[PDB]
Amino acid sequence: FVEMVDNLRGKSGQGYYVEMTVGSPPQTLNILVDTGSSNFAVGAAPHPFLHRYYQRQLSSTYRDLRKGVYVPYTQGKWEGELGTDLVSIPHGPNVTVRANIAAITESDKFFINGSNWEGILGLAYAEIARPDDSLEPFFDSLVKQTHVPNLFSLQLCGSEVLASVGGSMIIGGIDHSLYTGSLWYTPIRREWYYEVIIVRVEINGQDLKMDCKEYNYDKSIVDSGTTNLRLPKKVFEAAVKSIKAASSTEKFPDGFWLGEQLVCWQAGTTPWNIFPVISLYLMGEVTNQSFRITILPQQYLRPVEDVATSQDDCYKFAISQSSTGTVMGAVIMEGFYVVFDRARKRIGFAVSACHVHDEFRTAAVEGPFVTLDMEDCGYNIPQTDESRSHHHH
Ligand SMILES: C[C@]12CCCO[C@@H]1[C@]1(COC(N)=N1)c1cc(-c3cccnc3F)ccc1O2
Ligand code: NI
Repeated sequence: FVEMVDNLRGKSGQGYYVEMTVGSPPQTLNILVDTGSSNFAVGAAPHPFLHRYYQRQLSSTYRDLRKGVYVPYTQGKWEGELGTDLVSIPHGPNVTVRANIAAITESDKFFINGSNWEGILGLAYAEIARPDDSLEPFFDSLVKQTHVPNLFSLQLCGSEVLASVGGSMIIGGIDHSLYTGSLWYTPIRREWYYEVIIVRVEINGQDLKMDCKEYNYDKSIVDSGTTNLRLPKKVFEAAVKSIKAASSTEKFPDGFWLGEQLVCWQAGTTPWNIFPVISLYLMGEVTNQSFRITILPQQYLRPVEDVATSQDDCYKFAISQSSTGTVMGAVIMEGFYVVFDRARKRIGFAVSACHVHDEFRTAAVEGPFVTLDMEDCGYNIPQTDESRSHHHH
């Protein structure tokens, strides 16, 4: 999969994107790679943050579906018109498919100034597609229309402009050059988000000792479309307390722990060793087994270059509170080669050949850990009448 290696780009904290083409003749757009959503949607009208957009009128193969779509979220929305057109990934498989495309005609706090992407590729399942689960997601169409295996894998690699990032999205396979050591699999609990189960959390080798359901309240997901490691309120509080205690030689402002303020050291003198490793134990394929993924401060402290002090190394704390469960975002994924094995309903982790580390510690993937009579760590989201009333024909 040499032709697919190094096909992702982006700016730190602003998402990873892949080049895609839409229409006939092909119109190139940069598309956010998002395992936390399920729509393929592209800017299709002028916007202050867009240099270019999908021009449906220029495409001989465009078909209007005569249906609108409206997608609200916390402090924003995108909306537009549904259609289909021919889509390819220039640095991906040598195939062209007819996919659903949402042509974004209006948005609020969707596009990001300077992110260099013009659309979003939702790689998650139909259950969370808008307007409903009958709108076939891109990857489903790709698999159904081509001989491409039902699997993709992601290797995300972490003064006036933000830092450039790179990575690989390998579609239809696993590239052995992108990882070292063992590849460990956790089950996809349910096909909507890429939902997984965390059975144990340690901070510098010390167990948080919480009821494991707390780790997955109200879900845990693997999400390339979220920058941070996001943790449920109670878990976040325990983690922050433990990390503060380890790094206690340094007294940072409250703003730092909230992700609202940078902390700096003189260039090259960052005391990495005062910050603890964080281990998340994920449910194994075998009932009473787990494996752990371990990340370093190099992953959860994000570099941000400061104009006012360019001779310092400055960092943002990239673990944040969630009210919608654990989110294993770019902070987690940058440690690892992550295999989204849809065919076998499982997610694989191995140490990334590109992860940032030092001479003392490394991001790790280790197992098995067996637990006699393992508890159920999964949370069952209370069923609303809304959800219950839906028929699924
Ligand atoms: C809010 C939605 C539209 C509705 C569905 O969720 C989308 C979301 C939020 O979380 C994920 N997984 N994708 C999303 C993430 C980013 C982003 C921003 C910064 C860095 N990386 C990114 F992916 C930008 C836009 C965006 O749009
Ligand atoms: Ni019915």
